[PDB]
Amino acid sequence: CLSYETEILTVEYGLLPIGKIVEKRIECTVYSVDNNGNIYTQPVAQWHDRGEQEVFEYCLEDGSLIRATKDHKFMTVDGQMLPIDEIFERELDLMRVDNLP
Amino acid sequence: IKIATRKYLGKQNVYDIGVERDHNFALKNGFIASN
Repeated sequence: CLSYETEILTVEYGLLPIGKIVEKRIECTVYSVDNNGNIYTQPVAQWHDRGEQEVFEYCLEDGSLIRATKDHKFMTVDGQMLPIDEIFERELDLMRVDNLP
Repeated sequence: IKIATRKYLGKQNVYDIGVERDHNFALKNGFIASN
């Protein structure tokens, strides 16, 4: 689970805070990555207000911050989906697309 | 890209969105978040 302000890239609107997306049930199209690393687009098919949970702030090398729950999986450079806390503990590298749109 | 540090924030409102194909999506800088 991700904090309110974490921004998601939408085709129609650009970057939106997931909190706003969820709490307004915003229908929008987002970008996903392939089994083989191809980028494509698809619609959001579900919306979850999870309520309150324990959140950590993970500061990245580039100044980016991710505020999430420990278990929240992110894509590694090797293409695996691993909980961000384990990525942090194991000093693993996050995949970063750079060429989304 | 590496995660430099980690700090606790306490409880706060959190969220998830759903996607039907490859259950992931992109965030601001090109990070790929699950769900």
